[PDB]
Amino acid sequence: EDLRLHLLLNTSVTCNDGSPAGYYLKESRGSRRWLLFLEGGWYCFNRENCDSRYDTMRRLMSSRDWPRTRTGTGILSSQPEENPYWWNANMVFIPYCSSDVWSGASSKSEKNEYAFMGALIIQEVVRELLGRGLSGAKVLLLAGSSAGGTGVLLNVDRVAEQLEKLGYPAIQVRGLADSGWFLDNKQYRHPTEAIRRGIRYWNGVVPERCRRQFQEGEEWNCFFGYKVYPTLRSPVFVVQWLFDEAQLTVDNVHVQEGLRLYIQNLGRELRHTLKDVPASFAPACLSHEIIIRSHWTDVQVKGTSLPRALHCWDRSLHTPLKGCPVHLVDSCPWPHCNPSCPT
Ligand SMILES: O=c1[nH]nc2ccc(Sc3ccc(Cl)c(Cl)c3)nn12
Repeated sequence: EDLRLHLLLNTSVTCNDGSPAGYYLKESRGSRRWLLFLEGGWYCFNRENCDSRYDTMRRLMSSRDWPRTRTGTGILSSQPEENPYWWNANMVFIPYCSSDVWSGASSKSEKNEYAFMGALIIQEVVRELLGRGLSGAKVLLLAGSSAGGTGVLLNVDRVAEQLEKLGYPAIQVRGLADSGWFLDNKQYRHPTEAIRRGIRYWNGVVPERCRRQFQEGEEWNCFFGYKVYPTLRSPVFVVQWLFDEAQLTVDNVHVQEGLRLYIQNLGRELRHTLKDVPASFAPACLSHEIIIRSHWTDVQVKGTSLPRALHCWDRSLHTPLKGCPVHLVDSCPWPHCNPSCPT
């Protein structure tokens, strides 16, 4: 239980119910690497939907019951055996308590039952960390899984801009988006409406260049990785299972020819969206498993693990590298055609 909770000193930056947001921190003095990880957990998009989430998913909406510590696992582990990539980094876990895919900038008020402050939570965590050693960082890697992976795409450039404006131009801000790269595709049997409604409910914010492309009312487009990614300036590494379980759930896939063709086309479409993403890791697996898994080291694409690919990405950011690839997308067309897929 090695990351310690800090509730935000600015108590106006709040979780959904007005309780303070916060972050869990394990410092590694001497390391100039900082990993800020955004937790996932879907979202809620209206009063009634959020009320239900408050009853049975309250930790995603409130800090009142948070534990004082959390153990870092996977990419947040400090043990080299568990985390070959960044075991010596300063570790930050930012709990998801805003239910807004990290996009919100609205307070609880006379007219708002809930606060949706995800974008402000990230900014305030960054600001408070600067006084705790982040001012000396060389790399700030903003990582996240699921809704937190989409949150990386929505926020990485805003963090880069925030640090520049605060006077820290030497800190290199980068993103790692895990399991947050979705397709606005046709369902197999019959989400974009929910995001469209959520955005209005949350006063949700999207990256400026993407906003300017899609214009008013169409900001939901920027929640889809393949549309927002090309607009981003910060280096972003994309991790995405080709057959992500949450993608299949929203596609209402739970094998006959029609479903076989559907699943094969989904993998082909996902692979196509990653062709021009030079730092990516996309195994041909059906999984919801994420990079804070203790066994995240086990999967390989073309013989290269994700910790290796991330290390090669670090080297690339110091012309492709001999034996150290960064673009790793499976080409085989069916779940678990990669033998290293999670069981
Ligand atoms: O936290 C988890 N686990 N699985 C999922 C799936 C989607 C989401 S939020 C989201 C993100 C992007 C898009 Cl384009 C849309 Cl429509 C919704 N969060 N999430």
